[PDB]
Amino acid sequence: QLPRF
Amino acid sequence: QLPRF
Amino acid sequence: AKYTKEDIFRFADEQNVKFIRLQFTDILGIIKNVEIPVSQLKKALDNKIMFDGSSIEGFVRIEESDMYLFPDLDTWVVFPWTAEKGKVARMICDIYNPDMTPFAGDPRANLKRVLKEMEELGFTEFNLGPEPEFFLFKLDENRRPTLELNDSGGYFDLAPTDLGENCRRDIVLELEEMGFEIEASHHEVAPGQHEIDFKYEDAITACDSIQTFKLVVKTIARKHGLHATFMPKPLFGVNGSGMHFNMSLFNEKGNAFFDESGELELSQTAYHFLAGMLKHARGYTAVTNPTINSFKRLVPGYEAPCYIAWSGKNRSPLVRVPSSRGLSTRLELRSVDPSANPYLAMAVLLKAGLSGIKDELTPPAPVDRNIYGMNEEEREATGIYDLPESLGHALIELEKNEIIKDGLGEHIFEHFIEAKTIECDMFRTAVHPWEREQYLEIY
Amino acid sequence: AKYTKEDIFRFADEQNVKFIRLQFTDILGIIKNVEIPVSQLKKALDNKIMFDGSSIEGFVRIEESDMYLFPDLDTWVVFPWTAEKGKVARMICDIYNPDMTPFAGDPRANLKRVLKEMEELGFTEFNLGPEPEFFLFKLDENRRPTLELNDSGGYFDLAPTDLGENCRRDIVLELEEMGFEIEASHHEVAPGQHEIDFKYEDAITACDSIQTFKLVVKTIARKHGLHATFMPKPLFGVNGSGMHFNMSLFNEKGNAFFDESGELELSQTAYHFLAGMLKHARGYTAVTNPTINSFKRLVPGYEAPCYIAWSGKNRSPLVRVPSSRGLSTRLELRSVDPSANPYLAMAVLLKAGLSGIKDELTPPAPVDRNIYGMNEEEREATGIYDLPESLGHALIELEKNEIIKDGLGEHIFEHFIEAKTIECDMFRTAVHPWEREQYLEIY
Ligand SMILES: NC(=O)CC[C@H](N)C(=O)O
Ligand SMILES: NC(=O)CC[C@H](N)C(=O)O
Ligand SMILES: [Mg+2]
Ligand SMILES: [Mg+2]
Ligand SMILES: [Mg+2]
Ligand SMILES: [Mg+2]
Repeated sequence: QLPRF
Repeated sequence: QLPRF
Repeated sequence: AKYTKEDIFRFADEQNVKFIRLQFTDILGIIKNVEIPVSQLKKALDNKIMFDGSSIEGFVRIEESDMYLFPDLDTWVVFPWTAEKGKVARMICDIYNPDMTPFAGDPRANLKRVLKEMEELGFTEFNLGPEPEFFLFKLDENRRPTLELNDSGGYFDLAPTDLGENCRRDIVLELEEMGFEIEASHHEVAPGQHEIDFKYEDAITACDSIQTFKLVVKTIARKHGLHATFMPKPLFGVNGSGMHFNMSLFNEKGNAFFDESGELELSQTAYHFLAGMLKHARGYTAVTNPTINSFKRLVPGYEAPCYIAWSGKNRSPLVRVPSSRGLSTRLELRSVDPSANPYLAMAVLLKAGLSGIKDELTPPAPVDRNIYGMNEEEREATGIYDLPESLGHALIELEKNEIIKDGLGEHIFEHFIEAKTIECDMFRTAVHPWEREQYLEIY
Repeated sequence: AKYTKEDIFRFADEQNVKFIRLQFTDILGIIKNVEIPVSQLKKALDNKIMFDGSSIEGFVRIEESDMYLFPDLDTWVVFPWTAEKGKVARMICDIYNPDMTPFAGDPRANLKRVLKEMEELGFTEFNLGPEPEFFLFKLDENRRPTLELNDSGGYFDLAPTDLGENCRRDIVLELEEMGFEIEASHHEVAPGQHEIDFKYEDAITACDSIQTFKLVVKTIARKHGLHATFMPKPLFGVNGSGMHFNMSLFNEKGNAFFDESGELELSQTAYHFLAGMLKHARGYTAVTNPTINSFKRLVPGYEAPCYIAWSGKNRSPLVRVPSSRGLSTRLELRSVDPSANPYLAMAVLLKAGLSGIKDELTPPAPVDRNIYGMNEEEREATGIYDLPESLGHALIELEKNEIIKDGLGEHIFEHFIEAKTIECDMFRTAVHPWEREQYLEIY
């Protein structure tokens, strides 16, 4: 869902 | 127009 | 139908390939692929390969979903840089649901759906010619990109010259060998910036060629100890990189944009397409410029477009009409950058043009008075409007416009909005060295 | 007609060329080019290649303009330094408007127009022989030019000698191999300064040979770890580099400048040409010396011209009449430097000579009394006048003179004036280390 963050 | 200046 | 299954099997046997990269493009534009041995090739041609479709959603994927990998036979290309331990070939694949239905979240399938709508309205094909520009940087000792350009060239200058190097020359030669239709290749305004032009093909073929061109250019630049980047604005105060799209619409008779008896030798279809493209430009600006850095390119003084206007000859217009006519009649959109997903950009542009044709909108009068001369207030009185200045404003404009949502599809629209909002939030809360250089000592 | 389309196709097939550089010259004199694969060669020979004509305007370009790329078949040259992965060939191209009309802003087209005017007046050809001089500098570890000359030679001295090196010998050998008509080659007065002389050809062919010679010399010097520069005055207190032009005018009978029954064995046409050249010298001095550094060469004591006068034998005259007669009768202008654009210089010189012939002006008496002996006031009483001492004064003289404007054309004149005024303003506001060395400690 949120690997970037 | 002015990439030198 | 250029190739059949038997042709593919014969090619695999005769060129001695042992690896096949079944590749596709996700929402964000990153090229992804599943790698299979040649022994599975038959199964690959039976449309029986399963994979995780959620990867198409990018990093915002949540739940694993099984999907098929319908390949395209006409996209069979054998890579030359494969040594002798078996060669590597690729085929762009379509994504299908387990119920034998094309996936709505696949950009290529969405583009095919939009093309089907266009054919339903009465047209035959949508020819596109892109003009991608890229920067070349020197690598470091640890094979990491640096900020030093490969040459201090100029616009159309004979800067790389002969006697070795000339990465551009080497690249176009290998592209010609691989089976690419290259029209021309020259040096761009910025130092270390080069532009290679393509021949005009169909929408899907043009997008596939764009992706393959990016991959091949990056690989060849890495071969010669260079880093090829398609960032819209890698450096400040220097010209950015653009991917101008020259689009033409065809019918049974011929070019639909050409009319010898019309004003500017342009048909009413061309004017309706212009009106549709200009009306929704604020809408699809987010899709055509999907990165934070993209809007750093859209600044005045670097020939990038900044206002919604069209002209035949002007300093950086949003839409430009080339002087060529006949079968070469086309409309050029200059706001697109190499970072954009070709399939999504083509889908939204085709949807806007089709809506303009259906509504028979009248385009605004062309501007040729150097709109940059006046202030924002002095030109807002007329039909001249500003493009969104940040990715957040462009996202808001996307969320407002409905035709672009219809052209993207619900799945793609939702996932694109989620990813771009995450990107904007990540950029907004970061602390950059600019802020420290401006306030650490003063305050 | 030396070559045809079929000849070009046969050459491309037999020499195995995969790249063609369609090249041209901008206003500033920089050689620019568009690079196309051999597969597009047929289209290139159909005069169907489009490109951005605004690049001809140089850095002062504003709006993109589409223009055709009519190539010249007689200029087909295959480069030898191309390895084995396909050879590279070039053809100088003409620039044409989309309405099938030659571009007025192209220096080559302007020279062709001036030659058409000359043919209308009754003459056949304008033969030119240039005498370019260049400096050779040693490269650094990072392949950057240094201030160290390659040899401490002398005028006509056997300085480079045998046993390796002798870059002048290698350059002339490769030029002969490439198909250049080289008359002689020698060492100039300054250390590291060399001159190579050409055979006398037509105006257009001579200018093309000049551009190709510059390119080839630079490439070959870079091959041997040297930097070849055509700057008019790279160093202070040393002789500068010149590009003396020996011009002759021909008619149906033969040489128009030769008359056995005339004074000095010169025809009345030659005297009218001299009068025209001397009358407008203050006008075209800007075109013949277009750089700031150029006027650093035009200083007394280094054999460069400084006064508007002509002689058969004198210390640095503006115009010199060589002793050779018959078909070799010619007038030599010595104020031209290698930095000048050959096409513009030839156009303005031909316009001045043609105006002198039409007006039948009487030239002033030649001076042979060492005009350098007297002061400025003592020689201003006679017809001796000073050349402009700076690029700004030369620009003012251009803006005053009308015949040179007619010979340049409105487009070229305006863009040249704009670029040169920008250059002058950029140089004027700069702070040089000379100023710091002279005032930082004193004041
Ligand atoms: N000369 C040009 O048109 C270059 C335009 C600029 N490189 C861009 O990205 O838009
Ligand atoms: N010996 C000579 O005539 C050289 C002249 C000088 N090099 C010049 O450029 O004018
Ligand atoms: Mg470009
Ligand atoms: Mg363009
Ligand atoms: Mg000399
Ligand atoms: Mg001489």
